[PDB]
Amino acid sequence: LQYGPLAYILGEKATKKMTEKSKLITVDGNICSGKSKLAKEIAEKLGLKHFPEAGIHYVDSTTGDGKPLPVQFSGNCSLEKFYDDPKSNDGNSYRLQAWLYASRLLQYADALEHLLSTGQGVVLERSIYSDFVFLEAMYRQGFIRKQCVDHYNQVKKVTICEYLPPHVVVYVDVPVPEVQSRIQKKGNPHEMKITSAYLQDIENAYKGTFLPEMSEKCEVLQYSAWEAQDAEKVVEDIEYLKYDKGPWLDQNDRKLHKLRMLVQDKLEVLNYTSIPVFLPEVTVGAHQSDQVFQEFTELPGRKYRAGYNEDVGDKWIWLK
Amino acid sequence: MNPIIFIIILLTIMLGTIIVMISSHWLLVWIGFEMNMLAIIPIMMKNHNPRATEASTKYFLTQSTASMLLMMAVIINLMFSGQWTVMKLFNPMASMLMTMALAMKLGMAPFHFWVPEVTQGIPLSSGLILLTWQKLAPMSVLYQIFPSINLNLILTLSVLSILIGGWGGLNQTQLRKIMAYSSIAHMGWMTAVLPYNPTMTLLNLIIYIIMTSTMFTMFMANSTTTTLSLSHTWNKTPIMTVLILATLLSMGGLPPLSGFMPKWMIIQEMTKNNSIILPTFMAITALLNLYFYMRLTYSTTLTMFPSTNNMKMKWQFPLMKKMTFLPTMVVLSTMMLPLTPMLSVLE
Amino acid sequence: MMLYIVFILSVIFVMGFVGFSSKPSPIYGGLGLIVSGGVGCGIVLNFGGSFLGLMVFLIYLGGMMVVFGYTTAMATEQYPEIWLSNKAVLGAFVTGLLMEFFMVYYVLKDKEVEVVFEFNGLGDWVIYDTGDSGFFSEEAMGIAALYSYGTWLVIVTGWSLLIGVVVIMEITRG
Amino acid sequence: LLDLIWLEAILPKTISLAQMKASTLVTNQKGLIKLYFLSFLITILISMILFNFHE
Amino acid sequence: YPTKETAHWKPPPWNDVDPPKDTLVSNLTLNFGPQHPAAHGVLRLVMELSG
Amino acid sequence: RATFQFLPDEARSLPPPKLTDPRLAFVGFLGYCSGLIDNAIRRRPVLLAGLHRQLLYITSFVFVGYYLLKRQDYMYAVRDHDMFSYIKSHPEDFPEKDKKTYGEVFEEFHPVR
Amino acid sequence: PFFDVQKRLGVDLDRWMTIQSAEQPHKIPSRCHAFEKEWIECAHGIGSIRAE
Amino acid sequence: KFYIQEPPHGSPNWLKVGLTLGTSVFLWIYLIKQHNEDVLEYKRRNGL
Amino acid sequence: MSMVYMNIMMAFTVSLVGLLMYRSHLMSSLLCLEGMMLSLFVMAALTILNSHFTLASMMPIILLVFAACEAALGLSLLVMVSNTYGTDYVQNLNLLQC
Amino acid sequence: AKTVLRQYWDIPEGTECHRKTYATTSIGGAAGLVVSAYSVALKTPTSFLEGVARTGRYTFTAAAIGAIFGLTSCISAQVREKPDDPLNYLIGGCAGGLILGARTRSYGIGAAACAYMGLTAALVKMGQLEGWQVFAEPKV
Ligand SMILES: CCCCCCCCCCCCCCCCCC(=O)OC[C@H](COP(=O)(O)OCCN)OC(=O)CCCCCCCCCCCCCCCCC
Ligand SMILES: CCCCCCCCCCCCCCCCCC(=O)OC[C@H](COP(=O)(O)OCCN)OC(=O)CCCCCCCCCCCCCCCCC
Ligand SMILES: CCCCCCCCCCCCCCCCCC(=O)OC[C@H](COP(=O)(O)OCCN)OC(=O)CCCCCCCCCCCCCCCCC
Ligand SMILES: CCCCCCCCCCCCO[C@@H]1O[C@H](CO)[C@@H](O[C@H]2O[C@H](CO)[C@@H](O)[C@H](O)[C@H]2O)[C@H](O)[C@H]1O
Ligand SMILES: CCCCCCCCCCCCO[C@@H]1O[C@H](CO)[C@@H](O[C@H]2O[C@H](CO)[C@@H](O)[C@H](O)[C@H]2O)[C@H](O)[C@H]1O
Ligand SMILES: CCCCCCCCCCCCO[C@@H]1O[C@H](CO)[C@@H](O[C@H]2O[C@H](CO)[C@@H](O)[C@H](O)[C@H]2O)[C@H](O)[C@H]1O
Ligand SMILES: CCCCCCCCCCCCO[C@@H]1O[C@H](CO)[C@@H](O[C@H]2O[C@H](CO)[C@@H](O)[C@H](O)[C@H]2O)[C@H](O)[C@H]1O
Ligand SMILES: CCCCCCCCCCCCO[C@@H]1O[C@H](CO)[C@@H](O[C@H]2O[C@H](CO)[C@@H](O)[C@H](O)[C@H]2O)[C@H](O)[C@H]1O
Ligand SMILES: Nc1nc2c(ncn2[C@@H]2O[C@H](COP(=O)(O)OP(=O)(O)OP(=O)(O)O)[C@@H](O)[C@H]2O)c(=O)[nH]1
Ligand SMILES: N=C(N)NC(=N)NCCc1ccc(I)c(Cl)c1
Ligand SMILES: [Mg+2]
Repeated sequence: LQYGPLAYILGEKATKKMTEKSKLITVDGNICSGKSKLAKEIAEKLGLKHFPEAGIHYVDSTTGDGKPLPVQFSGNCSLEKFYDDPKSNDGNSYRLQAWLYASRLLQYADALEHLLSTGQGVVLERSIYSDFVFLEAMYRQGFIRKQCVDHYNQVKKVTICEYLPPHVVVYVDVPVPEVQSRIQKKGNPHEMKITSAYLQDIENAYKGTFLPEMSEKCEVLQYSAWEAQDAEKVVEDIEYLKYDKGPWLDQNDRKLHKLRMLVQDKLEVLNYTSIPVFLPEVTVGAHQSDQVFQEFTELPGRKYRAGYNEDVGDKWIWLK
Repeated sequence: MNPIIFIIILLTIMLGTIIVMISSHWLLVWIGFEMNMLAIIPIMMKNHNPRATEASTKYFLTQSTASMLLMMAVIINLMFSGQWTVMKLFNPMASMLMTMALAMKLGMAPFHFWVPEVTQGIPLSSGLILLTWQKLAPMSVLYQIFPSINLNLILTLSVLSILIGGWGGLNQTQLRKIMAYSSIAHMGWMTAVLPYNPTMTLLNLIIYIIMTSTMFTMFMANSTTTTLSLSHTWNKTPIMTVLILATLLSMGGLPPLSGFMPKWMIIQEMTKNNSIILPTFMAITALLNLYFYMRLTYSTTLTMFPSTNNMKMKWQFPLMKKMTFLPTMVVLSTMMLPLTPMLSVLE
Repeated sequence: MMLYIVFILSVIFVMGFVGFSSKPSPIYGGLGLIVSGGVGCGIVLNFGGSFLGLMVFLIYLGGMMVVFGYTTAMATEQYPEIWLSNKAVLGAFVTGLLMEFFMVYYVLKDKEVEVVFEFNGLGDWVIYDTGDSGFFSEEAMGIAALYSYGTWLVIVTGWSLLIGVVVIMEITRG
Repeated sequence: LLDLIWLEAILPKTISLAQMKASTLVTNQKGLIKLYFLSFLITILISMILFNFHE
Repeated sequence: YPTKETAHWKPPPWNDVDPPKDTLVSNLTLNFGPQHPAAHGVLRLVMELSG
Repeated sequence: RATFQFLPDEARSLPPPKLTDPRLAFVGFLGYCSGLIDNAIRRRPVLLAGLHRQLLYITSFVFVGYYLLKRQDYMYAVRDHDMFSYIKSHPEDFPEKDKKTYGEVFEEFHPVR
Repeated sequence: PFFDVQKRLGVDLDRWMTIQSAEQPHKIPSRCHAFEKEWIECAHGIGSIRAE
Repeated sequence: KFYIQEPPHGSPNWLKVGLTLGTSVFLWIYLIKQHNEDVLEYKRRNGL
Repeated sequence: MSMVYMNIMMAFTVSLVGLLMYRSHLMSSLLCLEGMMLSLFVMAALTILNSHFTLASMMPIILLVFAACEAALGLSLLVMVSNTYGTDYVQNLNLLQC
Repeated sequence: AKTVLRQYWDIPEGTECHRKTYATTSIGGAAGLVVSAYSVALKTPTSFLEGVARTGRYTFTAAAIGAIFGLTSCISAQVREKPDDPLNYLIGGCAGGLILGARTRSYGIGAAACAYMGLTAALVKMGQLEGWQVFAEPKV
């Protein structure tokens, strides 16, 4: 039985599967702050599912055969191109930021669906709740217009209101000069072009907005660079959290059922990420969209609904 | 709302309507309307926002006022006949009050102001019930009292409804308000033919409900409530744009589609009674409905509007909405004309 | 004069309606509705409906007490309006009283009146039944039959009242 | 004079202009409960006083 | 069709939700004492009440 | 005739619609179109996918349609039966006229010049 | 009634209270019982157009 | 290609497939049997 | 008709005009709805009692039952209007003009 | 309206023109008052005076259209000595449409009104002559 009101009535209620270990943990920080490694260790020690940070091709990893699609099917938005030319005339900077917010929104729904349906917690690397720091940094450097910021806020207001914040927010506080050294040692040519003012804006937004906001509704663990190295000590911190605040205490089977019906319906999750607001950065002409849409349907296993593609070995189609 | 509570409330909406349709006693008819009104308000408030609160408040005030007028008519009828049987009324003042009360419940002009606002303020699923199922009870009552209805009053309400419904839809960009003004116009055709052949009223009602359900279901499938959000449908589900086009053409009454059948039969019954001016006026005025149906087809199916980059992320997921009965409804909405003589089943 | 008791009560009945229809503060509108409920009970009692008259008074007294509580919470202002404090309220009040006074004055002058529709004015007693001597209250017998004849009425009213509780809980749970 | 002006003006352009004006009159409302119900009272009154729909 | 009477109209919210008013449901302020049986005659307990 | 009855018993004195009725075939074709639209909106191979589902669309349309046509035919029989019985009962309202030939009836000639 | 399920099913949901000359508790007659009985029997079966 | 997630409709729902074909066969048999009844009854009432 | 009916029919009309001519408080208008039900109860009760329509004696009781359901429903919506805006004024309920 | 309408059609064409203008002016004034009542109720005037100004402006405009029509159509019938001709209502109808353009200050509304008021009035006389029914009584 696919989840629905009938499954709820017969007994599929969230409070049955949810224990004291059913938590949503988000790991945040600046670029090259060690989030990824810390997030992977926390997930493994606490026995939760790990979600690698949602990038450009996150959605491809969840549909089809899970492999990245050509870049025309992500809008041609490029993170490398954002570093080379943050002020591109083709609106790549915001188009990339709008694409990334939608990818995070989708990942958050997937994380919530996993948590509500199995009771196993999850670990994320940044989320819809902290994605705005990049937008604020982009705007203060002049990489995007105030209108792009307005569009981002319109989409956020009508999307982030539907979900619950993470139980635990883990922040790794690495100062900007150290990050600049870390980015420098990493080696990839494009990321070396990040300016310190850009990284300071990410930090200023993280501490000036995200953390004060999250504190009122989540458990926040703020670690320095050295404390963060030993994931065992972070796990010990999480294990003795009281969990005395936030909107999760007010949740009941009735409310989590309504939430589950949303996060399992991805087209409903993404509904407002394509609101008809015509910014040049994100507006696609009808001739371009038509061509790309045709090519997408000609990919292996994408013409039909999953399980009805004979080109990739689906059988019993005449009975399915 | 708990899923079991939602089902019980929906069954109470239907039970109230069914009570009206099986009752031989005016008191039970009035009870049925009250029970129906009681159970629909929580469906309007189900999303709990200031617009739904305003919508439900405006609906309750209008429906509760109409029920008072209805009960007044029943009591006057009791004084002048000493009985409660659901049938022709025995006092012309009782007939005026009951007719005005039923017109209020139907949202016919000039009692129409609530329909565009209430429909806009509630979800698509709730608007579907409001504009289809909720017409059954008031119509079933008119079907029984029409011998005592004042001919000038009912035809005045019908004409004003066709004009105001047609004119009102011209200025709308919101889909729910477009459906609301369409409903006002279609109500006019239903009650225009009522004094002449009530069977044609039922055919128009049945065909209208099918087409209206088809449109609301297609809007729900894509979660579209504005003209512009519906203009992205070509870049997601091309098949749906074609079904929308066919239904909209059908609702406009164009041959050889089903929606032409009620207009065809209503003109026939009116001309048989030497009513020539009125059916000609109604058909020409209905061209306003076709105009703003056609605008939707232009922005939905017959052109390709600009899209957004984030839409590409939608290509990778299938439609998950139930879309119950939609394949059957759209076929019935468009392909029924060769079976028109089947209307005798409604006699 | 006592023979016109039903007419006199009906005049006060209308006066109470003008009281709350002119819409002063709902505190005073509630008072107008309570007066009309009492005299309305008096009117129905004088036609042989003791149970109906007392029941409608009992029901509206409970209703207006709940309205009083909601008024102090949700429908109050710094200066609640009496009938004399607002020009619109006063105009409606006087207009209603004058219309009532004129209908009464003329119907009692001609022992009849024509206010849209023809009303006799001989005293409401003329239409009463002349010959009864049963050992029971006919109104009581009709009301009691709710439980033997009105099974269907019991079901739909019982269900409606249960759904009412369910519905108000939904409506008021934001 | 004829094809691009007067034959347009006297039929399609005039007819469509009237429909637009009528639409704005119908739909330009304040959304105020007080005004809509005040219009109900007027309709009931003229329905009786002028048209005798109650007779 | 724009008109002077509709010039101030805006398209409704995308998700039908209007922002909540910052209207203040102000609390009732009560002087509980000093002259009060429970204030021991000299306590001016200024209380903000909701109901 | 019978109150709230779909097919009154008197309707069995009429022949049933043939299963090869052209109207029934059209109704079945509508069921087929419904099946194809069902596949199309769910992005399944339109012709091939779910033949059992397509079969039930055709069968259910034909099943309901057979009873509608049976009731449609019955109601037109009742209309004819009522109309002729009324003509028998009121001969004076439906007199049989004396028919005149065109050699006797004067019709004006309107030249097309 | 629009749908006469009462007649088909043979269940009396509300037509016991439609007329004042139907059976009453303890056979209490209405004041106009005879007049209602006379009018009801005159008009029975012939339809409103003739009965009017 | 090979899906990263097992499709909901990856394999037939045989409980459904059986019910769907069973209903079609039942309705067709009912319809044919009903039609034969009507033809036989119609001739009997009409002395044919 | 008898003179009582003049005043009861007058009372219903007064309450009906009261309902159709809103002021500001939504509670003032909900009171007019309860008044309309009161006049119907009295007018129904008089006709039924006068004619000795024995079984109809329960009809006014049933009318009050659904009068209360209407009143309870009206107050529930008033609570939600009050919470949203801080007053039960009807001029605040104008969002759905656009 | 039923009584004021009968008065007009009960006094023959060209006979008692002054009486005719009374009836049509009475109809036009009633129509203007109805328009004012709905207008004032649905678009509240800024002040009581402004509501009275709007009413008197609509009611006079509507009465003027009714007056010019009922007079001109009667004068045409009298002068032409043809009381049964629809053309008289066309001339009367167009004149009313012209007055509407005058009270509105807009030759375009004057021209369009003259055409459609004139044709509508002409259609009314034809229907009266031939017995056309607008709200036809049910017969079959
Ligand atoms: C039988 C007697 C009764 C007679 C009444 C009339 C009968 C017909 C009733 C019609 C009812 C609606 C059913 C029509 C089925 C439409 C089939 C169709 O649209 O083709 C499918 C295709 C969907 O595209 P897709 O799923 O993505 O496949 C890849 C191609 N892009 O579609 C598309 O890709 C189209 C996308 C571009 C939009 C083109 C729009 C112009 C073509 C419209 C043709 C259909 C018009 C139907 C209206 C009635 C016509 C008389
Ligand atoms: C003997 C039959 C004669 C035909 C009579 C047609 C009468 C109108 C019937 C309307 C219903 C049409 C069926 C519903 C549409 C389903 C087809 C579709 O939506 O897409 C086309 C689809 C192929 O595309 P695909 O989605 O990739 O599926 C692969 C399957 N091989 O599927 C296909 O491969 C082809 C399926 C047929 C395509 C139908 C195209 C729509 C035609 C609409 C025009 C209006 C009909 C003509 C008007 C006069 C009506 C007689
Ligand atoms: C007026 C003249 C013209 C005549 C018009 C007549 C209109 C009324 C006729 C009925 C129209 C509806 C016919 C629907 C046919 C498609 C049903 C189907 O294929 O379902 C397949 C499967 C469910 O089948 P299942 O319910 O398990 O069968 C056992 C039943 N006890 O599961 C599925 O995957 C189906 C999903 C698609 C269905 C759309 C949603 C509707 C749900 C239908 C549920 C089953 C309907 C069974 C139909 C039997 C009716 C006799
Ligand atoms: C706070 C506001 C209160 C408002 C109350 C409104 C009351 C309404 C007015 C009721 C007055 C009715 O007035 C009533 O009329 C009848 C007229 O025959 C009188 O009845 C009369 O009967 C015969 C007539 O030949 C006379 O001999 C006798 O003197 C006289 O009583 C009553 O004596 C009188 O009381
Ligand atoms: C003669 C017998 C039958 C005649 C029936 C004619 C009815 C009208 C049919 C056409 C309806 C078109 O309705 C509308 O018309 C106007 C012009 O006319 C078009 O509008 C176009 O011209 C107008 C004015 O000339 C411009 O202000 C506008 O910028 C331009 O887009 C609209 O794009 C079209 O939507
Ligand atoms: C004999 C009967 C004929 C029946 C014909 C059927 C009538 C169909 C009526 C369609 C009405 C809508 O048509 C409407 O016309 C006006 C023409 O001013 C167009 O409006 C256009 O011109 C006006 C001014 O010229 C501009 O203010 C406007 O910006 C422009 O869009 C509208 O875009 C169109 O929506
Ligand atoms: C046989 C009887 C014939 C009866 C004829 C009846 C004719 C119909 C009259 C309807 C009422 C008048 O209708 C109304 O006229 C006035 C003209 O002042 C118009 O009003 C408009 O024009 C002028 C100046 O512009 C002003 O009134 C006002 O500023 C403006 O809104 C309204 O837009 C219109 O709604
Ligand atoms: C923009 C266009 C809008 C639609 C326009 C529709 C035009 C319709 C024209 C009116 C139809 C006929 O209108 C009506 O006909 C009937 C006859 O049957 C006349 O009926 C009259 O006949 C007799 C004598 O003949 C009179 O003494 C009597 O007063 C009246 O009954 C009406 O006086 C006339 O008003
Ligand atoms: N414009 C933009 N770039 C982003 C966003 N999230 C990540 N990035 C970029 O993606 C790259 C990887 O980000 P990081 O995870 O923080 O860097 P890292 O090397 O992986 O170091 P770790 O924190 O340990 O994971 C960086 O270049 C970021 O600038 C975003 O929301 N907007
Ligand atoms: N015109 C009406 N209001 N009544 C009506 N339908 N008269 C026509 C009579 C009729 C028509 C079809 C059938 I089948 C049957 Cl049995 C009887
Ligand atoms: Mg990383």
